[PDB]
Amino acid sequence: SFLHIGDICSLYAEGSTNGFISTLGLVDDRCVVQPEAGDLNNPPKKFRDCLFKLCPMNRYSAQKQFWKADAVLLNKLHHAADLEKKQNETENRKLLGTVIQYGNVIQLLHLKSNKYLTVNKRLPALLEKNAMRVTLDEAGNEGSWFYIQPFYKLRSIGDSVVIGDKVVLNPVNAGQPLHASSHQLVDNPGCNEVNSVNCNTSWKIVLFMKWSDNKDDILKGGDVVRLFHAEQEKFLTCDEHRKKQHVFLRTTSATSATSSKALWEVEVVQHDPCRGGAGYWNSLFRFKHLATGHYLAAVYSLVSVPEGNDISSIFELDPTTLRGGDSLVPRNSYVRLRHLCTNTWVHSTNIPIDKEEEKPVMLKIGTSPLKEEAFAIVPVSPAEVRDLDFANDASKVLGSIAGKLEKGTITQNERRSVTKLLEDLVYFVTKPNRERQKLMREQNILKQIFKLLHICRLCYRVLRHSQQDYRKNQEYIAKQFGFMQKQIGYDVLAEDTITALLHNNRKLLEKHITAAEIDTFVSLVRKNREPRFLDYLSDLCVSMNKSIPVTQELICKAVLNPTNADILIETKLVLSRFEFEGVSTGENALEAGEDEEEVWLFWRDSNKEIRSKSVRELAQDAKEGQKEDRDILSYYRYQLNLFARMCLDRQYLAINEISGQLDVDLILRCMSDENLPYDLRASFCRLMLHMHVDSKDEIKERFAQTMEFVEEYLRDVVCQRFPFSDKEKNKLTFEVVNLARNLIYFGFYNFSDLLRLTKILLAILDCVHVPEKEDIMVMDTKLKIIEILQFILNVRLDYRISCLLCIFKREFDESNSQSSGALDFEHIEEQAEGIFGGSEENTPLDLDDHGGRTFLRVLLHLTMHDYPPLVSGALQLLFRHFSQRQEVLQAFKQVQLLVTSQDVDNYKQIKQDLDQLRSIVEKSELWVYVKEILIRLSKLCVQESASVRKSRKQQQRLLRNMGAHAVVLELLQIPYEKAEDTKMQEIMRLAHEFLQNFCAGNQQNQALLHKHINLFLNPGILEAVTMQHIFMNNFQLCSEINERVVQHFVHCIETHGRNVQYIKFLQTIVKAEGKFIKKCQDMVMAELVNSGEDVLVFYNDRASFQTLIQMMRSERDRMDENSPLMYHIHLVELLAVCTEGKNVYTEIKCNSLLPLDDIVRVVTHEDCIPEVKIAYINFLNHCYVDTEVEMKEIYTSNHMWKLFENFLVDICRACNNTSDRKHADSILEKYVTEIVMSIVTTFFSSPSRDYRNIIERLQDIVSALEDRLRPLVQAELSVLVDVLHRPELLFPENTDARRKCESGGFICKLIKHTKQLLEENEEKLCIKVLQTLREMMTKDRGMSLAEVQCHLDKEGASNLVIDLIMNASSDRVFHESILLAIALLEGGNTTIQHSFFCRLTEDKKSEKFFKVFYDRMKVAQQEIKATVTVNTSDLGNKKKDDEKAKDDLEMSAVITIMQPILRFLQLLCENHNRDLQNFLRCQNNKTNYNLVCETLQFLDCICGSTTGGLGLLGLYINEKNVALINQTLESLTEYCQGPCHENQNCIATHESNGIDIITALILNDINPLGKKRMDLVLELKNNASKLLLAIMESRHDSENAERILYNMRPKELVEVIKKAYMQGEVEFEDGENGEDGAASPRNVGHNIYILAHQLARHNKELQTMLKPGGQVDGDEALEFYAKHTAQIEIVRLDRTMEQIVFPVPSICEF
Repeated sequence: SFLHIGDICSLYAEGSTNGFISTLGLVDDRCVVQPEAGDLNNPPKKFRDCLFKLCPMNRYSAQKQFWKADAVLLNKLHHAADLEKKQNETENRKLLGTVIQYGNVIQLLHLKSNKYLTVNKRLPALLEKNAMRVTLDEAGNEGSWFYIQPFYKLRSIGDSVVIGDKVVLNPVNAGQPLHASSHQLVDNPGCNEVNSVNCNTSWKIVLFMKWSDNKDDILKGGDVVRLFHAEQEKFLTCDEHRKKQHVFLRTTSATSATSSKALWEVEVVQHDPCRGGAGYWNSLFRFKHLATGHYLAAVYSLVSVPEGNDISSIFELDPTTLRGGDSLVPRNSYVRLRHLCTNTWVHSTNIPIDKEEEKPVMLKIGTSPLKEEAFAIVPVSPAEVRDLDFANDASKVLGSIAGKLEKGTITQNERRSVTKLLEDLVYFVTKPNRERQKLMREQNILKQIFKLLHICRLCYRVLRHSQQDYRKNQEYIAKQFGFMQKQIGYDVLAEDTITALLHNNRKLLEKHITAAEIDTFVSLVRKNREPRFLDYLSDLCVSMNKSIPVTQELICKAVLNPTNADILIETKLVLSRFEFEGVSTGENALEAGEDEEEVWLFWRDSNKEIRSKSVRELAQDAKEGQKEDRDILSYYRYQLNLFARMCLDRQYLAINEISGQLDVDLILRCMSDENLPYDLRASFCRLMLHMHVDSKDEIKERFAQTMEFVEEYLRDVVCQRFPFSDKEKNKLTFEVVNLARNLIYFGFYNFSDLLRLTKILLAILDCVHVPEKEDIMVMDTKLKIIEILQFILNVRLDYRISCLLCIFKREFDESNSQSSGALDFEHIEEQAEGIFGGSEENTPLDLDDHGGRTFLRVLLHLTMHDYPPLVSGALQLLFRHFSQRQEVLQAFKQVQLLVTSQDVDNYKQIKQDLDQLRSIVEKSELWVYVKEILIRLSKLCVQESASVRKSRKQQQRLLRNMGAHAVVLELLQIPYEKAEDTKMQEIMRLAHEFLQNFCAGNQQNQALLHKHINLFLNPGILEAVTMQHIFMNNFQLCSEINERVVQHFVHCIETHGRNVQYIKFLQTIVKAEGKFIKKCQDMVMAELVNSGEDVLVFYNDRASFQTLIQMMRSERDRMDENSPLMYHIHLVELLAVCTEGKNVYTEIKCNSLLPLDDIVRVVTHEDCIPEVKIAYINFLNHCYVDTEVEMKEIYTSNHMWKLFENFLVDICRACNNTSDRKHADSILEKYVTEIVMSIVTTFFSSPSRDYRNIIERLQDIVSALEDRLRPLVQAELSVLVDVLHRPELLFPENTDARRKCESGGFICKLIKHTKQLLEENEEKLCIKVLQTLREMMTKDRGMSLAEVQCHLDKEGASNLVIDLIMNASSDRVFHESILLAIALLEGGNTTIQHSFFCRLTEDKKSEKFFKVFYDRMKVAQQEIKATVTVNTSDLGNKKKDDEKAKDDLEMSAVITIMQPILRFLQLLCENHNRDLQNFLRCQNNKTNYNLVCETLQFLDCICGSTTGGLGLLGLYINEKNVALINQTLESLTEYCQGPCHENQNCIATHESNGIDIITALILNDINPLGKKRMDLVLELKNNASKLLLAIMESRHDSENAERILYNMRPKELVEVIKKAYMQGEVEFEDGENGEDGAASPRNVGHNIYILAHQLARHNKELQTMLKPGGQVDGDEALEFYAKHTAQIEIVRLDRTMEQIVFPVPSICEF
């Protein structure tokens, strides 16, 4: 039965063993067949095990000589094999869609298990009395080729026998026909086994899919996919609920890793149960829960279904999109499904399949009759498939085996296969591949192992392999731990667990063992004589918490010290034991090693813990110092002297000035050490170095010893070979180098000499010069770079340069004063007392309580003061306090810290504890809603809470606010404190500062708010304040204005209903709640009062206002009255923002009365504070109410008292009498009168020592402004010295025997693209930016496009593009600067730049996803950032006439701030303009989300409101808008400059607005005349000239209308051409030959051009057109002074691209 090769077939024995193939599981590997499973008419269930591809054998002898069996010999053997494959694979490729002849024997390989069927002649087959065994080998063998002879007399060998045939395809090698046998097995009973013999039975190929049909890209018959409710971001997911089937979408990671259940098996309808066929459109399809077996069926909801033979199950998927082509669907495609038996498009169902359990993820879902949606097929890795199944059958073997071994001795072949697994498994671990770690504990392996109740360590190795980042699995071995000792008896295998642990697993490990360690160390020191098991334990010593158990151990080791051998003399026979070991001897010299090894780790296991160690550490004896032995002893002895706590003596503008001076070198090393993880990059910064060129006493005695061993390491650096000798010398050095670094640093000193010591360090770090196995080797060099460019750094960064600063004292203006925050040294003496305060502990009873008392006060007394620079050394004082706080005294010392006057800079540093601080809020929240951790955890909480937007952002509360709100709430929802001390509201409420209102930047709050236990309700009552906490807090979580949930949210739970309880009984609750009862309760009337305010927009929406219609305002009358209101008059400006949200959106929902009067008696009955706040709430009131007019007129009989109240709130006095407290007076009148020109617009659409401090301050501002300004430029030229770059390594570093002097750039380039892998690029990235803008400047600040393209030649445009996307996190606040620099050099040479894109488009996929981002940077700048400065501007200064200008002081600094985000978007415009050229470029490739529309909508967003003559005015008349908009008209204009039909059509359309706005501005092009108007004329026109022309340079009909209809055109264009041509022609005092501007005349001329061009087609344009088209009237003969003095004509076109378009006008108009 014939079938092109690579077809897909099954095949089935008939006769006496009528059956077909069957699989052996993945652990067990043996052929068989359950005749009891199915028919040919009735196919078996488990089908995929029995189908496979039409296999041509493949040539492969090379695996086989190679497999029979310097490397070399076998390397060539194995490479032959690999190749052997290749030709097997290219050859075999040739054998595809190839009808194999019968007797064209064809290999056979096992698609599901993926294994070549194998024929084993020499090994006997067991079950047959004397046959040969048949079994699968993936790699295969030669037996594989099964002779394709045929079975029945009709067919024959050499012929492609037909479609479904018996055949006799026997192996010429097994030599037997393929034997089928009645016999059957005992372990997995279904089956009768399989092997070749001269037997008698008969199979017919039962085809599956076809040859051809094996195209991959289309989801094919039985192909994998994942069933995302994409809208629910939720692969549906049907957990077998309650030991039954639940069918349920899972808690929504669009292509991320889901657990196994996410996927499902695929089937397509075929006339035979068994062939299947090619995915297609008219084909329906049906699917099964492979994990379950049962197929989930729609009792009309998606459910489950044990057997897929019923038809209700099936579903028809209309493609989402219409196919141009053949109907075959494609893989991972997406489409809407109507369950076809149900003939009904299933709808996601909002209810849950578990629901009783709090916050549950299994969810109802089912068939929906209604038509209106689709979800993406997510095709899946067949490989991924194969692995999980191995893990299954593995599991199955493993648990089966467990049952045997626990149960009894299993048999020994069992052992073989099960080891062969065990092996095969450890083998499965074989280096980054996190998925594999998942599958196993996920696939009944992990358990099955532990189950199976050293030879044990094969599992154990399999085990600590995955060990990494895996917290939950670690506790099961508490008990098991003792076993290491008994298994340490067996082998050292169990140690690596304890250490892979130790490293990654720190902390939680520390808890359980306790003095249990004492018995595996007594056991082990008694049983490990070389004590190596013991030793892996000592290396485990990590963390401060270790030192303790460590030391008690020392006591028992004092019992253990005996050793029956000698270490002594003290000097003589140690140095002798060292010459004797110095003989490489065996036996004896052998043993010595242990001790030295033993000695080194544990002794350094000592952290910043000396004393017991500085007491253990006697004789700083160091001579035969050996491997840092000596060094850790001058290091623990250095712990005995001078925790060099910080540095940082001073601050103020000084610091920066110098850092400028350091120039790049500072970078070269900071990038050498701080990046250049890669040796290579650190190293060229070392090229920068070789260029550069130009207890004090008693510690100091140890230090002499030191200074030698360094100069010495330099005469060993005279040895260039740091071959191996540098493993030794380099290690030793290394400890000597952090410790010499650390040696200088604890022991530096303030004169020429630890510095002159640096002068030696020059020749050190220079004398310090300076693949395959070489990376492992390079590790040493690599630590030597963190430590050599740390040593280089720590001395280089802050140590370099402290005297020049104050040396230059001499003096200024007044009289010479060479140096030939007040008493900062009493506060840093009290603060070195802070260090000494570091040192102590709680047992010094004498010292512990008494003396230090509370220095907090100086802290408290100097909090307002500019920070001392050693606050990082003040943060020192903090960190210890992480341990505990039983003693109450905590707080008082602990509070000084809360006293701070610089939160942001610190809070960044304070985030340090974020993990530990989140424990301070989880323990602190375990005891809140000793006291200093809940209160200090809240005082922490607010400092960060009152911070930058990036800071709220840094709450980043996936790790873990759902745990700090959900664990905070797990205890603090039931727990609340009555007024007036209470604090759940605080560590929770500081957090929701989402820019201090409104309802934005709180996206993270639906999911943490989403899994929760609600707050109390109904009868009885609960405790104060945290219900209050509760309500304002609910606002901030569900107040995002962008999603429809907020309505269901401000409703879900509390709903409309809340109102009726805020009528009464909360006063009862608050009176029992506190002494100031009224407080929790006027708080509760605010909380009742504010469901409007937060996402007031997102409250109403599609439909929340209609729901409460007729109830809530009628009810709002009920709480209409109050007083004493200070707090509840905050509930009256919160009942007044509350009260401001009532009538805004009620366009169409009113049938009630008297609401305006209530507020009106309220605002008057007011007493207490100055109206300014209640006259801005009452005034804001009168503007919102006066604006609506005719609706307000329907609402009541009259509002006459509201014009006198509006005129008395608007009229007032100096406060309303004489307060005299404001001074930006033209701002206020000003905005108020174009918000009253705005309001005017709204009404028709109606329906001895301090002198040291100060003269120092002054010489610092004068020398400051002088020095800093002048100096930066020459540094920019010397920066430009690196810009020789390629020529610089050739000068001097002239690089002989071909060394690579030129072209240094391209390499450094890739290097830094990798360096930003560090989350902090910091100034480093920015420092790069500066020089690029100065590389435009080799052509400028002094060819530049061979430099622009030179980079682009030597790694260019590509690296920087690929790099611009990290600007999200790193670089948001330089992404602006970054952008500018990139555009400059490139601009003017898009030749270069095409290459850029030319390289870019390639990564088609890797390019395509990325396109959306900038658009949401604009877009994301776009809609918000219009709102921000634009409308406050719109109220434009001062809309009152002209002949104390008081123009608001300092408006410009501010506007510069608001358009910082805007300005990002803006330079963005200029560059978009500069790079563009070819159309493909302009085309915005088939990206994910590439809508030029966003340009039209940000363009359209400050525009926004401006239908007529343009009267944002203010915002129009506002300046930053203009640069932005013109370059958006030149970017936008280079985009339409290509006049793509679909671009011009697209633009006016998708903005649907931007366009029209463009039209209306020029028809009142500015009302404010002047220099600002003049520019408004040139841009308003030349940008409009160019752009309008570009969009209109085409012929269709559809693209012209959307724009012409915008203008009263003939009259707007002809009265604007007579008012602009007239306003413009009349003066004629302009500058001549203005290459530069011609404004009103090449612009107005551009209107004559526009009018001109519209005359291709239509009739309304002939209508505008006959007034140029004729006449003798003056304005049509001025309009004739154009047609003759405008060109009024168009040029001859050969037609570009493909002989296409016709014409457009070219200026030539004398």
